[PDB]
Amino acid sequence: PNFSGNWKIIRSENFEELLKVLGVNVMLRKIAVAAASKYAVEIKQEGDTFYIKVSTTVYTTEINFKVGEEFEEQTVDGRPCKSLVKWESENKMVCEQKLLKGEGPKTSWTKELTNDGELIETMTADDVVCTQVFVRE
Ligand SMILES: *C/C=C(C)/C=C/C=C(C)/C=C/C1=C(C)CCCC1(C)C
Repeated sequence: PNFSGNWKIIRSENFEELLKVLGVNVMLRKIAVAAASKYAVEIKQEGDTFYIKVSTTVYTTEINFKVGEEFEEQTVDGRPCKSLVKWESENKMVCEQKLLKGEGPKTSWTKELTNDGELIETMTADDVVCTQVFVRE
């Protein structure tokens, strides 16, 4: 596969329900759903090394990892975590997270390249799954 590209969001489902699981109050959940409508992902893949830049209108973050080696990022609601990415198949990776301090719901994410040229990202908290679909810019 090659995940590299500038990806633009075309669909986003269940994001508000994910944030509710994470304890975000109602008004901020709605504002965040609106922000996710400008969600853009820039990926550069070199083998199993990934450089990913995730951004909205006012915020941008970089996530750099190599498949199979632990790294530190943050969960969706912003708590620091230790993460480990593995392949599930040729075109799908899955990341398990574990909080660096304290307790909280079990979180994870996936990225998948479909045969139709889409990028599907999922984010999970407990048993609520958010699905976001992107196309190349
Ligand atoms: C492989 C993809 C990864 C690691 C993406 C992570 C994305 C996020 C933590 C996104 C968070 C967002 C918010 C909390 C509010 C604004 C909209 C998002 C989706 C960018």
